[PDB]
Amino acid sequence: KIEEGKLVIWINGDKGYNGLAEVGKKFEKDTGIKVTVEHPDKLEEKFPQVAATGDGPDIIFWAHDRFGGYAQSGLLAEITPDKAFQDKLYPFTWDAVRYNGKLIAYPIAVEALSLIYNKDLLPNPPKTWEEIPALDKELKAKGKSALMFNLQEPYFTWPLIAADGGYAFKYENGKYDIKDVGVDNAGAKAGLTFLVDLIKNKHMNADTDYSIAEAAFNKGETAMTINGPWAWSNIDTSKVNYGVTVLPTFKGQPSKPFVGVLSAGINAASPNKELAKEFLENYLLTDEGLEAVNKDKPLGAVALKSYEEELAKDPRIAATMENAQKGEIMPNIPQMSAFWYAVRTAVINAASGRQTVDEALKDAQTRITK
Ligand SMILES: OC[C@H]1O[C@H](O[C@H]2[C@H](O)[C@@H](O)[C@@H](O[C@H]3[C@H](O)[C@@H](O)[C@@H](O)O[C@@H]3CO)O[C@@H]2CO)[C@H](O)[C@@H](O)[C@@H]1O
Repeated sequence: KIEEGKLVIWINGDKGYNGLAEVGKKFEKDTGIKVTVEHPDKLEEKFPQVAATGDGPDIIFWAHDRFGGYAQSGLLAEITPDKAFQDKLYPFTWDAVRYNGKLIAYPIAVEALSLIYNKDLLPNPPKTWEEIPALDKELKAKGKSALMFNLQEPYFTWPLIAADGGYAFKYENGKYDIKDVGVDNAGAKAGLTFLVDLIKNKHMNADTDYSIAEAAFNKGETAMTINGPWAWSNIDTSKVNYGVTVLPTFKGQPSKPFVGVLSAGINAASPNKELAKEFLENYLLTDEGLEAVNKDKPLGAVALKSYEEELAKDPRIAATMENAQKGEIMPNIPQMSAFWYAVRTAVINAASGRQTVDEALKDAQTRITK
């Protein structure tokens, strides 16, 4: 029971929803159908709930990791573009949105986390995680901190856990093995232990969330933060003189971020599939439609080769790609939501001291593997 003749879009509150709304605004100025863009809370958990009932949005935007679960549950329409359109996008990006060899979403942008630093407070960013505790001791003396980032969402902590060997699911033939999980190996335990230690040594606080880390850096009280492209618009308005670069190394290895592909899916239950398709392929996925969204909140490296060509010149995009290169594309299997929930509890229990690192990762491994 969705109302034909309109488009309702769901996008996360951290993305350029006002720019998206302008893209729909000239969709309608030229097609008569109104597009309404919403950013509900926890949309990613709500979608499967109402979509199930034959409700929800026409189009849902999220990183590709949640899409194999939606596809398995029968909530998404298979998209079928065409080889000329497919050719306009980087091939690895359509691979991120293939579920059982079928395409189930349009790729939009490639996101990777980077190290953001205040050049006025730290002209040369550190190359290693290991020098962060000494750096904090000097800034603290001057009333500032070396680094603050969201500790509440496992997405932010995974690059460090993965650096020395942690992994989610082993990719074995061209299949992910759901029984071979790397959350409790020596690599994962070494990274999580370094994090807990920064905490126990008062270099970071266990409660820092997205808001606190973002205000701390935007106000100049912390020299560095770890975030994605979407955060740049707020740093620009704060006028901090910042740099975006490669994440620090841990035990000599590159921090390895999970790479996300912002994707747009069509609810299986919509009577507007062709309008949806119109909208995504001919309006949004254009240099003009992507530019409009990007002005609002930067998208990262886009999937459309044409526009990415324009963006690649920006050192912030170059740093984005370099960290994506060092990282791994997330799986899109249904089990990714179980993985994230288990790791989220493990990290909060370890950081808060409610469990040791070993008991926290062992419980997570257990939980993910049944
Ligand atoms: O931790 C519980 C949380 O896990 C799952 O969320 C993950 C997202 O699915 C995954 O894409 C990633 O999300 C980041 C987005 O990709 C990024 O664009 C930006 O919005 O930040 C997000 C992190 O806040 O990582 C999270 C895990 O942290 C699951 O889908 C959620 O329902 C669940 O609440």
